[PDB]
Amino acid sequence: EKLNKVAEKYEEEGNFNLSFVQDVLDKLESEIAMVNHDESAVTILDQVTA
Amino acid sequence: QRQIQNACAFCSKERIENVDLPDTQEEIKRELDKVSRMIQKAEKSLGLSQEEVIALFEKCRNKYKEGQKKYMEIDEALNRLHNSLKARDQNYKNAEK
Amino acid sequence: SEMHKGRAQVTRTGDIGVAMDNLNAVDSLFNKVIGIKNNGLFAHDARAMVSISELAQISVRNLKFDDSRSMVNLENIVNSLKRYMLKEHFKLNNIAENRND
Repeated sequence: EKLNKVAEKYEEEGNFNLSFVQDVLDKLESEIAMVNHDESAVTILDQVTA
Repeated sequence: QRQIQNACAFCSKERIENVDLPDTQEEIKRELDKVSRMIQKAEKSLGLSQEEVIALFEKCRNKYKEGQKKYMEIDEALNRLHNSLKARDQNYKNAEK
Repeated sequence: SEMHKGRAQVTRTGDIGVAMDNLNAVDSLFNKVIGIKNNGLFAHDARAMVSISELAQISVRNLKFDDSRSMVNLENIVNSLKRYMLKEHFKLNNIAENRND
């Protein structure tokens, strides 16, 4: 009702085929080396920032 | 036949038929676009002429080789010195008592 | 005496394997000493280890930062500025250091 609704509205405005989807799935993170999607690193960085 | 000629000029048919990839054109074009974007980002990050890159591929690799060799040497030297100092402290305590 | 006479060759050739063999011989000698007390060689061991450590830590910085390009940093500048050895070794000790690698 909200998230997928706004997403489908954006799709009706700007159409994205399966090409863009299958392209930006693991390559936008590979640009920044996609280091094992580290979330524990984020938690320890948050605790060190605190 | 011209496509065959320029293909075998780029890469032999035996070296290109051994790989196992899909034959559909859409995924091939998408992979080509992806690798072109990747090489463009790599060039914007850091890049020089082809001859300079080829020369650096050996220069910096030899630099890292000698650096890691000296690193391993100083590491094993430090470890031997540390255990020798521990044994020396033990012998000093024994001689003291 | 061997270490004092070979430190120059170690610095020139840049091969620390001489210091590694010296450390191995020192460890072997200490192993043969294990069992009997001997406090006379401890000072010589300390001098040898401090000389080896300072020589390594100075040759690492004085080494070429690149494989081909010899980076002339401030360390090389102060070395070339303090290269005069007219009296401290040529007249005080009457020894002439070699000039060939």
